[PDB]
Amino acid sequence: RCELKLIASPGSWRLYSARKIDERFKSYEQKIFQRDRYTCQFCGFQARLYQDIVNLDGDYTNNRLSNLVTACCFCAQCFFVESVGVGGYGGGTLIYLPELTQAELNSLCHVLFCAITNDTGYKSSAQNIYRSFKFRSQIVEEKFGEGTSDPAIFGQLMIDSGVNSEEIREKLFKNIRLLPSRAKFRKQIEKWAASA
Amino acid sequence: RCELKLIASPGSWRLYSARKIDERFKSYEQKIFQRDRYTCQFCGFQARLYQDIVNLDGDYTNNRLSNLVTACCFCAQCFFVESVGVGGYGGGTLIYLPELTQAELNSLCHVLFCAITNDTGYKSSAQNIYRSFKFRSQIVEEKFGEGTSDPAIFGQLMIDSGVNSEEIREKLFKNIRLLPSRAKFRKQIEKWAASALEE
Ligand SMILES: [Zn+2]
Ligand SMILES: [Zn+2]
Repeated sequence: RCELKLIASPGSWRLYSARKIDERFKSYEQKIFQRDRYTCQFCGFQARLYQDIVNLDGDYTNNRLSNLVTACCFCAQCFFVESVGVGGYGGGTLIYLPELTQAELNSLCHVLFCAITNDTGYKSSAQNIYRSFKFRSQIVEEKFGEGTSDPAIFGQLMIDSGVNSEEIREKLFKNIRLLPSRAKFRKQIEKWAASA
Repeated sequence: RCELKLIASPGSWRLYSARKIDERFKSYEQKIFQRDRYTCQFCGFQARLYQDIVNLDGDYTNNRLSNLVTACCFCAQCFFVESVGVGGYGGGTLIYLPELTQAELNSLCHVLFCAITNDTGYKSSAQNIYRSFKFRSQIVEEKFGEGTSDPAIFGQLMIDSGVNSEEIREKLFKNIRLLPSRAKFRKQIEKWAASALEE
């Protein structure tokens, strides 16, 4: 699969949003789901519903097929951390978890949530993990500032303190992951349980 | 819940095993299961099959019901690290995990093996994450000598060194977790993944 990184681009979500509503694109997006078999190119989540498309280069003015790839809503919100929670888009909380990368985290969240709605006895051991990962939101606060566990604030943090190198910006924010909220995605989860 | 902690007791397994094969224990063995609702008191795993009963305080000359708690076999083998692999009991490999407790790693392994047994489209994700933890085994051997990722060797080594107290225990076991091997538990894993369907 491809690579995942927390990105806080300034005015890029405007283009990602304006493109998704632009009906010239609603024919391109039907191609992009099929060329990738409706599978997220980051964690592998495969579902016929509620899939998004993100640019790998970050520039949403270029639209060549080699750039647009499929991504679930858990991974799509990683390209716009500054907007996760703005006007209803996305939902989650930043946590400190070195043991898992971002892709392994999201693909694990799909298994947990699916094993929570489809209560199979494993709903117990699943909630005792999701809340356990949600507990790391305090550690992110004792390391960057009050309320910086909210992705809307942290997005403006890494935007204010401008760091251009994808190397220092990496070592600084190392071991910080975006844990997608179970509540803000209740509709996608339950509809994925049926469509199976 | 309670507090899960890796323990290298001197010979409590020879007592823990000798009790499990006793008829006087099997009588009220059901009461502890009925009390804790067939749920592990360390990682919250619920199942009506292949559950263990351990003593909290590590002493097996005390058997009051207020001490015997229900523990899944993942957490149960953490009270006998020196026996993991001895006599065919349990299985696993010690790894150096930074910020993740044992009770969280155990409950995490349940979810991964349920995605390996019932390959509903998450087997690659479940295997790749499990192999990410089975790699931290070398970090342990780089801090205690060769072959110390094996819990039967690492366990007996620290028994041969005089580790008797409790606060020394927490120091030498700090940020060390016992990752149960999926191969050594396939029988109980499939039994769980099958009897854990919807309705
Ligand atoms: Zn994804
Ligand atoms: Zn347990």
